[PDB]
Amino acid sequence: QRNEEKAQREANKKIEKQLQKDKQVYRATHRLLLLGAGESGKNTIVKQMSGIFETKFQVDKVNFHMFDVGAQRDERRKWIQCFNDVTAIIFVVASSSNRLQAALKLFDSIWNNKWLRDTSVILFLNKQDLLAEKVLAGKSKIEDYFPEFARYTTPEDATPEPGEDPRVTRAKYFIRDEFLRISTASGDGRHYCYPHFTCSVDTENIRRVFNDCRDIIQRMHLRQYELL
Amino acid sequence: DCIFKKEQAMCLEKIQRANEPGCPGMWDNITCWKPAHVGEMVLVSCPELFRIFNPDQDMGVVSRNCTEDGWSEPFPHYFDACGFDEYQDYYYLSVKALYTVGYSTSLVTLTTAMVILCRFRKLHCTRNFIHMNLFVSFMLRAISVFIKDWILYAESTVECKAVMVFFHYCVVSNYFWLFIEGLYLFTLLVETFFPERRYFYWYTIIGWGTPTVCVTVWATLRLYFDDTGCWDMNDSTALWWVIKGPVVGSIMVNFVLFIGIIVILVQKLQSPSIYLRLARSTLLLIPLFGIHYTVFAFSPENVSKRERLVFELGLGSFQGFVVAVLYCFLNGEVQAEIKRKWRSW
Amino acid sequence: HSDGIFTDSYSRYRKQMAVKKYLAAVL
Amino acid sequence: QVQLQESGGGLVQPGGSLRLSCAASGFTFSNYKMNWVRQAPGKGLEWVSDISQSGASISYTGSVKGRFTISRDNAKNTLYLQMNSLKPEDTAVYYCARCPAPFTRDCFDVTSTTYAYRGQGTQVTV
Amino acid sequence: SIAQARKLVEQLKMEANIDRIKVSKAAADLMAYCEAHAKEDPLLTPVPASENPFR
Amino acid sequence: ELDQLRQEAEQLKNQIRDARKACADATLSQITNNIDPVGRIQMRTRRTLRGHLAKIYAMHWGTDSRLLVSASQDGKLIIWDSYTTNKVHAIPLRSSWVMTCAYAPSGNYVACGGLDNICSIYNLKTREGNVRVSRELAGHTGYLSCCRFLDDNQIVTSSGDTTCALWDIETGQQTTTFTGHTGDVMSLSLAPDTRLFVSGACDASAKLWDVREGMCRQTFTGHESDINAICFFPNGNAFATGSDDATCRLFDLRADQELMTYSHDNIICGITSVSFSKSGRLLLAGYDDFNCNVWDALKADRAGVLAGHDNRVSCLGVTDDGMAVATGSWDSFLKIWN
Repeated sequence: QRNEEKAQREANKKIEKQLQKDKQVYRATHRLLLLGAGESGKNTIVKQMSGIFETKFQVDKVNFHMFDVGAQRDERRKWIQCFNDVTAIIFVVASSSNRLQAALKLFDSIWNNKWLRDTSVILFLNKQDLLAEKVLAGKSKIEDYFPEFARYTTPEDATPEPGEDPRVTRAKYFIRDEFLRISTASGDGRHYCYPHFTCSVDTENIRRVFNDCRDIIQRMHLRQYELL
Repeated sequence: DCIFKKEQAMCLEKIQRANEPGCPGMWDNITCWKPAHVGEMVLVSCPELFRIFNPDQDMGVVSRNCTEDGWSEPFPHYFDACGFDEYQDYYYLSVKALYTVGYSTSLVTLTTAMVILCRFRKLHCTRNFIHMNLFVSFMLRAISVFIKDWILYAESTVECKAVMVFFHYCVVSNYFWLFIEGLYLFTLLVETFFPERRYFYWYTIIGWGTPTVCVTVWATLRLYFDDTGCWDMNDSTALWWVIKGPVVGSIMVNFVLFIGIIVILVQKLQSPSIYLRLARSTLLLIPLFGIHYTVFAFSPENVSKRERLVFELGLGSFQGFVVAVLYCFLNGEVQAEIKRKWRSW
Repeated sequence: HSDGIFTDSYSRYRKQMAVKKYLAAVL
Repeated sequence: QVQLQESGGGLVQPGGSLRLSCAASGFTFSNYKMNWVRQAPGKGLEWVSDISQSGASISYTGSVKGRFTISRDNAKNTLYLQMNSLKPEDTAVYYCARCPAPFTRDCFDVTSTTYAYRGQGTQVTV
Repeated sequence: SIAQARKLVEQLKMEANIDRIKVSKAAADLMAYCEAHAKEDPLLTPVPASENPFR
Repeated sequence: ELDQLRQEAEQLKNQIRDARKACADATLSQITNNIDPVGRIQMRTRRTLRGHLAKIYAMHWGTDSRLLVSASQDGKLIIWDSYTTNKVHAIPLRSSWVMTCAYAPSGNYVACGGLDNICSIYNLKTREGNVRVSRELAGHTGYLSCCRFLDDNQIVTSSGDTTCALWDIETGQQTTTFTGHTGDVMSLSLAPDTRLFVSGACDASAKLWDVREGMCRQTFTGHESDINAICFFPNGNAFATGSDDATCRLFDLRADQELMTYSHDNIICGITSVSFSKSGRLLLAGYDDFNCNVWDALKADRAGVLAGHDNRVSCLGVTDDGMAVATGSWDSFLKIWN
């Protein structure tokens, strides 16, 4: 009957208006997946800025939405597919540790996933001060865990901070190169990795993720136009 | 018979009624004269029909003498000396055929590309909408050019003035949409965050309405001040500049935006092969933004008009075809969709 | 723009040719 | 169902050589990447090596690079592991894990506990 | 653990306790059920556009 | 000792395999070799639904075969009218990561859940006229993967903590828990009599559960990879499963063994959804390669392809009366075929 159709049309119009407002709100925010291990120290990063935890932070009046994994199991095979539309994956790894090989394998699995092929990864090599003091101590080596470290030299394009001995610079750049070796093996233009040497108490992490998200969006726009 | 010969007849009656002899006010197919004394020099100016030969310089030095029963003929060449020049068709015809061929090819290819884009629901985004608007602008330009050629040359009425206004509107709209392409891409690259603020609505308004204002102002100015012929000549420099100014402004602003986009692109490329990629990207960007218009944009029309027209028409009428083949048929997403649909069939 | 320049030039050329033919016929 | 059974292992003096074989049943062995996972006593699971579907790409962990070699023959549906110089810290339990999905390069959750497609494992001591 | 193995063997015993019918009988029953509802399947047999709500 | 129990379990599994082999002489394709094929099925899209923003994971038909429900990653739950394609309700969600939804048989309730490990129950017959959450079930550990209503007071849920649970809506407590799976339980289906229900986990095993006693009756192991979708045959004595090895398999409760597999060489992608028709002759299975396939259940021969989806198909459902089949996908579009 006509009145029933009129009522359904009115309800549809109201729902469509509300959905338009929700679309305008949704398109503004960027979703980020914070991934890491227990030793990675991502909890300190969250504190600086249930089953799943979310945090809302704004950088230059831009809304970001970061989703910590929360209280899930250690099997990420199935639930990792839900995050194929996020802007970037903030991969946090402790660089003072064999946890490093496990992190490398996890990064390789993420990078080669079919559903995650388009998604980009932001890499945080955390625990830099701990790694520095461990290397200065010299009790624990990296050559024993990684035999390739003996035949590795600091890249000529490296830009170490002043007052830093080459011993820790070479080690941290070796770890960064180990991650970039997996990063550049595949994903030729589909997605990119952005390594950053972040300390646990660094206040610039928000700026780093802001700039990396800007770069990711710019590269996606260029790729859509076939300019890149 | 035509109308320009009636102007002599228009002054025929006026002088024949005024004449009724020191010397009779005879009339020829050139001018209308006035009676005077016997042997007295009479100086008149050759009519506006002689002004078409020398628009830049104006003079009316024509003289005759009277006798007891008429006028002598001692200045036969003075009519040629007034306005007639002292001494092109192949060039004009070749250029005309060339841009007709180019516009036809561009129209066909753009129609195919527009059908392909509209038929796929997946290929529906803001970028493709701007591309569709640009394609429609090229189609309108080509149609207006064909109509104007048919009305003016193949066959002054009020209809042909409307054709002229529509033609000018189509051309200015195509130029403004070429500018809008670059403006939108620059906005996307610069203001990546909060990028969608109904910019499509404002861009459509400005692109399809800014030409309306300029063409209406130009038409009103022509109606009040210079309503000569079918409005197909631009003797008045200011009224021509009314149309021409926004076009060159759009060209220069689009060139600036193209430079900015190239700067951002080269910064992306050199992040921690590059020359080849930059050259390829620039070659793809040139037809989209109409960068080739910048070569002759600031040169005066007199300075090398021949090559200017040959280039910007013969090689500028294929711009629609080039942008259609580059951004629709050679597009990766469109090719993937086409092959997927073919496999489904 | 190029289309307007070409239209103006061609129309002026046709007008000049027509006036020249008219003058040749009458003179 | 999927059944992975390991072979070999035992007690060998340091510097000896050991051979590990894994017998696979219940699936097409030529469509899955294969893995070796070691569990040190008192520690968690650790990844050792992996081999592609056809054996083209082979990877090893750093601690055993150039000392352990892995091989597979799809005709007999068997996965191998060769040990050359058993250092004293190699004493652990070894499993021949399988990549969860076929025709893929990502092998998630292989080193995770309670993984479905893992064998009972063999104990090696030095 | 020992408890996990105990639960596994107990569950296996419980599952093995059951009895199974012949597979041919089950296949025949499935075939008969499918053939008894051939006329009642809108997707299997074409439906006139007048009756179809999604015309 | 662990070794003795391992050996005893191995020999018990061997005995079960021997019994299953002894209880099989002819395959399903060997007894239906004489029946006529259904022919090519030229199903085409009749309605298209374009209200969602992000990808679609779940949808459930109403018992009236007219209303519909859908959940998407933008935290939106939308109730459709399939006849007129008019949205009836739009329920915002507290958690935007939802992996399942269910529509109550009485039509008075709708449920959803996901990465928040919480099943939320919504009442559509509220007095205030505004749909609000009525009960939250927060006893699960891992992500909630699927949920199905038994009635307005009992709901069964399967989560990523390798357990299935039976809930009491009024009290909110977990009345009965089902354990035995060694992997993530991806989906479950309810028998027509609502006395038993099967569950497909990530360990390539399907288990038949008894709701009243809470124990596990049978276990079916024929797949090679993790199982994504499962659905009972309309007769109630069979069900079909879909895994990531590009194979759909049909099992039997009475014979306790596999009868038929639905595989093709050109198919190497995973399977996300499986459903039957009213008569059970047609088996519909959504695939990862952006399209669905229709399988003749009695002949294992493909009879139709529904290739109208741009992105991955993740959910599928057939109306109770069988008039139409709806298919959501990751491109935020629902297409109703017929």
